[PDB]
Amino acid sequence: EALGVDDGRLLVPLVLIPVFVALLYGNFASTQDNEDFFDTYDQRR
Amino acid sequence: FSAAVPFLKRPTNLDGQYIGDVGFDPLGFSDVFDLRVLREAELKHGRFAMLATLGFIVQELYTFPFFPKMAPVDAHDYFVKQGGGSQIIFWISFVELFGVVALFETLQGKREPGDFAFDPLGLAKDEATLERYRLAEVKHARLAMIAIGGFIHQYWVTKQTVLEQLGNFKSL
Amino acid sequence: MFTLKIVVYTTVTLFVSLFTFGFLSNDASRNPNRK
Amino acid sequence: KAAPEYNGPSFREGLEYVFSFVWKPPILIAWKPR
Amino acid sequence: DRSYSMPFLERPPALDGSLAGDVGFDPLGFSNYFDLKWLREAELKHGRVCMLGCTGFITQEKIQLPLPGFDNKVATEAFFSVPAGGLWQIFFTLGAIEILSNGGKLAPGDMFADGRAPGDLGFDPLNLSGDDAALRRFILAELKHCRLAMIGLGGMLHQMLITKQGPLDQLANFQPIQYY
Ligand code: CLA
Ligand code: KC2
Ligand SMILES: CC1=C(C#C/C(C)=C/C=C/C(C)=C/C=C/C=C(C)/C=C/C=C(\C)C#CC2=C(C)C[C@@H](O)CC2(C)C)C(C)(C)C[C@H](O)C1
Ligand SMILES: CC1=C(C#C/C(C)=C/C=C/C(C)=C/C=C/C=C(C)/C=C/C=C(\C)C#CC2=C(C)C[C@@H](O)CC2(C)C)C(C)(C)C[C@H](O)C1
Ligand SMILES: CC1=CCCC(C)(C)[C@H]1/C=C/C(C)=C/C=C/C(C)=C/C=C/C=C(C)/C=C/C=C(C)/C=C/C1=C(C)CCCC1(C)C
Repeated sequence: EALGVDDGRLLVPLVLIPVFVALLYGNFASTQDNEDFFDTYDQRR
Repeated sequence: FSAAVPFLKRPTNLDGQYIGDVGFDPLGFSDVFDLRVLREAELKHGRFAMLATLGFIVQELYTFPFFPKMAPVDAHDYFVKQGGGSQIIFWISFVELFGVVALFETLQGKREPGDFAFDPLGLAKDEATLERYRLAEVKHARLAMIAIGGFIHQYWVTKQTVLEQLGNFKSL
Repeated sequence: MFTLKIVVYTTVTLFVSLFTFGFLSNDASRNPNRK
Repeated sequence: KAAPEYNGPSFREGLEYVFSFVWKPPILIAWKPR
Repeated sequence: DRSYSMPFLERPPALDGSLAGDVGFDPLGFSNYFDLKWLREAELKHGRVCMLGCTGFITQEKIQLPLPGFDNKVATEAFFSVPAGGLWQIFFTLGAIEILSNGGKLAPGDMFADGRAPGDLGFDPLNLSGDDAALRRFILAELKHCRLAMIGLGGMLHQMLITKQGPLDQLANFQPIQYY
């Protein structure tokens, strides 16, 4: 009942898909200049 | 001026570069397809046949105990079901992936057709011995491809295995 | 019923993850006044 | 611990090559008409 | 000129003696179209994953932890018996090891961006990679064990799926496929 997950197999999509996308995002994240900006928002992208 | 057939002219691309050449390409298959691909095929068919001929003879005289005794061709059927068939197909297919890579190399001209570089017992001592043997193989492959076809059709009709038929001719 | 549920969960998780990580990809910088 | 530079094709070209293994193998180019 | 492994074919151009475990076997030429450093990291990681896994299939059958549901001898069957949450906790711990080990550079383009000769995630607790000659020969071993394990795990998994028996047990009391 925790996410409507009555069958363990339902947890394979709820984890693998967010991880995989995050993996695509990690490459975007590694390409960014990640030093601190003293600003309202970061214009470096 | 084909040597094998004096009358017909030598087919244009059969010039004796490959051994086993008597100019016999009457229907001109040589011109339409790459000769190199064809030699690969001559030997590859020949190699299966030269082996199969041995097998029909051996399978008749002796069969391993664990397999039921059957006539050589009958077995294509039991083995389709025991599952031995798949194994012999899986492996001969695996060897063949490498064969596709080998062919593409022949087409790029980097491999002599029919050469898998297998001479483990090193029988080929000299470049002449290679030419002698290489011709012998091409002759045996041609004889065997004919004979295996015979062993099978004669059985389809006589319903007798080849050695048995020779013993009891049992003419139609 | 399980297969429809797993397909729906896969689709919803994919789209929600795309939304979440897209708005995490420095969305404020995607304005015409950014230099 | 060898680290070759690999100034070669990109990852997408490699994936396209692996797909061309199954939709365009060099099997039939050996038999080409003249 | 010619691959050592496949004499008929040509040495894959990219492969030279420098990478370890190189007998020239890249017939389909994946090397030409991907980064050897990415490819090696995968040859190693799948093996290291299946050196732990293959040992795992054998150990689980002989000895099982005391906790409930850790009692199924067959590895494939055990995956279902063990509590699902625990399996996810393992997933995540491994997932963290991935990000920390690679330093967050987790993609084909960036993993090797700083140094990181493929497979050097830094685990050499007892320094044994100080001699170079020693390192060059240990590296062949890892690859040769990684390559065997890959083949072994597949065989054990598939043979268990048919037999519903762990590897050592199936060899004992072996029965032909028809019986199962
Ligand atoms: C939070 C979890 C997490 C995260 C973020 C990562 C992060 C990473 N992992 Mg993963 N990993 C994890 C958990 C995680 N790991 C766990 C728990 C395991 C099991 C122990 C693994 C096992 C694993 C392996 C074996 C490999 C990685 C790799 C990687 C790196 C590249 C990721 C990538 O592009 O793959 C994105 C996802 C994909 C590209 C899909 C996978 C590709 C499929 C499965 C290939 C199928 C081949 C096919 C079956 C063969 C053809 C057969 C033929 C007949 C046609 C990255 C650092 C790879 C790496 O370092 O490469 C250099 C690598 O080889 N990881
Ligand atoms: C090596 C990977 C790994 C790490 C790094 C790790 C860290 C922690 C930490 C942080 C320090 C805490 C606080 C914690 C706590 C619990 N872990 Mg543990 N854990 C790991 C692996 C496993 C496995 C494989 C299982 C497991 C379990 C439990 C249960 C029992 C629940 C219950 O009582 O039923 C509790 C409370 C079992 C499970 O969750 O079963 C439902 C079980 O199978 N864990 N775990
Ligand atoms: C390459 C390699 C190696 C190797 C090797 C090998 C394995 C060599 C094997 C060679 C073989 C087996 C050649 C077999 C040829 C069979 C033939 C020509 C059949 C002829 C049948 C005829 C004429 C007939 C017939 C009949 C018909 C049709 C039907 C009947 O009614 C009548 C009749 C009986 C007349 C090794 C390791 C050794 C060493 C090396 O380092 C590399
Ligand atoms: C133990 C643990 C289990 C698990 C474990 C898990 C983690 C299993 C881990 C598994 C994976 C990572 C094993 C990977 C195997 C890949 C091998 C077989 C390779 C084939 C490549 C070769 C043939 C090639 C060749 C190629 C060469 C290189 C170059 C090319 O040009 C040519 C060619 C294509 C021919 C589970 C979870 C089930 C539970 C259990 O209770 C405990
Ligand atoms: C199982 C299932 C239940 C349990 C849990 C689970 C997660 C749900 C899941 C686990 C699953 C995973 C782990 C299952 C997937 C498993 C395993 C790891 C796949 C292994 C494949 C081995 C292949 C077929 C090799 C053939 C080797 C070749 C012929 C050697 C070739 C060689 C080269 C080319 C040339 C030289 C010599 C030769 C010998 C010719």
